[PDB]
Amino acid sequence: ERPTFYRQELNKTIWEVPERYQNLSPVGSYGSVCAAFDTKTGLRVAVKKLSRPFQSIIHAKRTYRELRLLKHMKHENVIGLLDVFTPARSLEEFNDVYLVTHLMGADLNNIVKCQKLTDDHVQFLIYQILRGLKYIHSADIIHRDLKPSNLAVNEDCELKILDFGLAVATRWYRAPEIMLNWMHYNQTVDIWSVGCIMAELLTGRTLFPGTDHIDQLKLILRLVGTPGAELLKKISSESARNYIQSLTQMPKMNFANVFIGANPLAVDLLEKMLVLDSDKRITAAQALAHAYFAQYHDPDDEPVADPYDQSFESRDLLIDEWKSLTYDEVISFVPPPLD
Ligand SMILES: Nc1ccc2c(NC3CC3)nc(-c3ccccc3)nc2c1
Ligand SMILES: O=C1C[C@@H](c2ccc(O)cc2)Oc2cc(O)cc(O)c21
Repeated sequence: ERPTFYRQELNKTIWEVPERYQNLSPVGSYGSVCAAFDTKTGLRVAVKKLSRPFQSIIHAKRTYRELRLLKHMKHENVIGLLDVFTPARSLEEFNDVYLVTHLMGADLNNIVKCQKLTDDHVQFLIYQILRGLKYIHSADIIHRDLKPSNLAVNEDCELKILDFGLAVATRWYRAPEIMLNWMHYNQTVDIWSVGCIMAELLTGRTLFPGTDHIDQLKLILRLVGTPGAELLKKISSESARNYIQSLTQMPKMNFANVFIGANPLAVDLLEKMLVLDSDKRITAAQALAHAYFAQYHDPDDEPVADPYDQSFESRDLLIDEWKSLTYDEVISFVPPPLD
């Protein structure tokens, strides 16, 4: 049943992987990642060894979540699972988890930080992000942590959304309703991140380089304008309401003055993505229909996900229960077909 494993000390940490995976070679660091050759498919792959996956209730739930998410993602613009394995023979000695995914050249950070991109490159890159977001959103998953280092791009300019990238602060791409600590935000927090990402591709500069959460807000409202009465009446917290309307009434900027000389269609999408009011923000699906993607948009080739059960998220279990649920998911893994 079980293939032949082999051991080695790879820098900081030890690895025991099946003989199928050769030429392990460190690439960085939640857990650490190696590059490898997969003799079975001929692919270069990344093997990820989780750091102490079952050391607390938090880790154990996180390990389980991650594994369920990856097993479920089957889509061109979303990282998926090639293989998952443990060197453990039984539940009793189950203590280490390894995940295998496609290896990609660089992240989006690595392309913008060194250059600009032309308008046709942003189109295709953002198009692919919105296409993967459409699929993730359709399973009632929200990403929450979209930023350049979470977008992997190969030398063909093909893009995949990663669940956790390699270690530019997270807050620079966070929606204002999450800065303010709103408990009830929706899927379009992710649209907000995309708007920030696109903006950064188009101009080469972080749109909102806040030093902290207050600075961040200050920088956001300075482009988008302080909230009107229609938004203000939907804010449940007295203090947030006070902070907001305690501030100087900044007017909304014309985006065409901030993004001078960019495609006027790109400026239009951005207007629709960077709305302070979350209820009005364009969705991923709608954004795919926007004129700016005219040369790529195909409604018969932008699929949605199967139903994803996340009832587990509300459960409070013992470390050994999460551990055993995670073992079941390893055991039942069906490899995706070659081709
Ligand atoms: N329908 C909505 C739309 C936007 C909202 C928003 N956005 C903040 C301007 C960024 N913030 C909040 C909120 C409520 C209580 C505490 C902290 C934040 N609610 C919103 C409800
Ligand atoms: O190729 C990958 C896969 C990714 C990853 C591997 C395993 C996993 O479970 C989640 C993500 O690590 C990366 C990190 C990067 O900066 C750039 C990359 O191209 C990659």
